[PDB]
Amino acid sequence: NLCPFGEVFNATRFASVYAWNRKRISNCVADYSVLYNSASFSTFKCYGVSPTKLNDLCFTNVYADSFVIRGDEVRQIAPGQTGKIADYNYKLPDDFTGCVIAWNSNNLDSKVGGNYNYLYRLFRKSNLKPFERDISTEIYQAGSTPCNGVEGFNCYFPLQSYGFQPTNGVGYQPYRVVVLSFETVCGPKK
Amino acid sequence: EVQLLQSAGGLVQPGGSLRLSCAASGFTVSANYMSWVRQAPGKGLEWVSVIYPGGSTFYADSVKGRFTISKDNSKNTLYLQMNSLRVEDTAVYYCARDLSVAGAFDIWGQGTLVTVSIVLTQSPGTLSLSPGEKATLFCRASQTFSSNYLAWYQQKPGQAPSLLIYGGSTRAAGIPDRFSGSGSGTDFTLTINRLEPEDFAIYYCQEYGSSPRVTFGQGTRL
Ligand SMILES: *[C@@H]1O[C@H](CO)[C@@H](O)[C@H](O)[C@H]1NC(C)=O
Repeated sequence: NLCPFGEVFNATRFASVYAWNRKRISNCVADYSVLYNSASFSTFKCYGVSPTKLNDLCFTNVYADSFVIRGDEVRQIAPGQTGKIADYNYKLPDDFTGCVIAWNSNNLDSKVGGNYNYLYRLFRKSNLKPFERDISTEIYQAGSTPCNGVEGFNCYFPLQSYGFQPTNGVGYQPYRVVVLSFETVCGPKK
Repeated sequence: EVQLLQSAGGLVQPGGSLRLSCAASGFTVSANYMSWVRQAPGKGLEWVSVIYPGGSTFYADSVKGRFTISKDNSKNTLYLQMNSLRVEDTAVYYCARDLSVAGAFDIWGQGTLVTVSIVLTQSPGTLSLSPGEKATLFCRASQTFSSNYLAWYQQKPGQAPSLLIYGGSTRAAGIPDRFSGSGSGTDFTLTINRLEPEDFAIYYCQEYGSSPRVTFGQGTRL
């Protein structure tokens, strides 16, 4: 039973950054040489665990997280950084025995008229603990005039939608990001 | 009615220190954003700082470490700590509330004067006209964006700027129908159907595409 990482990375569509999903890779063998030799990958900065011995090492379990974010904000997923995409939408701890993978995806995720399906949270009263998810969409308030649920002055919708269009693509091009974290999985099993 | 107040005027020798304050009524400082924009004499507006809810903060690389920004929920004010100065820091400081995409810098302060001891450009320049004729403005961007990150500002002499257009032709409440905007691709245009006697002012373009950075154009006068 080969691990389904090659079937989850090589997929059709993913969820937004604020509604990121997780998958539990069960007991299976996993060869990451296919991850290393893949030319389509763009950013593969792997923190913590040594890169080459990644297949050699064995851990209790591995978790796979993924989402879609702007190209210019792929840097902020790295540990020990702050911003509008890492402080609120998806926070990552100071040190984690895993690493992230990012590769460009424009044709499969952007349309000439623009895409409205992807959303990202803009307003929140406080930051998030590491590996914390929040889906609830409550009308965020300035705090002086209570909002009963009517949009207007001092009451805004917390969620906002990215706009992806064929453009310069330096930072506005949509980038797909997948996060692997290590906690019964061994690769070689010689 | 939301209104800001500032008390920072003074004269300081190089190497001195002076602090700034901004009282806010009608909106909590902790929840809403904050931003200090600096305008050198005879120069365009320049960005200094931004405060998101929580301890996150970012500065302008031009002035890093010499400026410290902090908030205070007790007095509903934010301070701009300033331990080190130089000769080129002489300017006027404006503090305003930010809303990112859903509006940009809706309400501004009154401006305080202090004295010591991607790029955007706007073409037309003077564009002098009598009240009868119609006026159109042009400012372009070196790198294209989805046009949802643009804003237009007007600044009457001796006062503080106010919002006119945000988010790609979406006007503000109370703004007359005279002002309108339309921009696509690299060239972005604002048109004014009729010129009232009071409409004579100075207009600026804005871009908030970058998350921590906002770049202000040189601006056009009328
Ligand atoms: C992913 O799908 C592409 C489709 O062309 C295929 O060539 C490739 O071998 C698959 N696996 C990886 C790791 O890219």
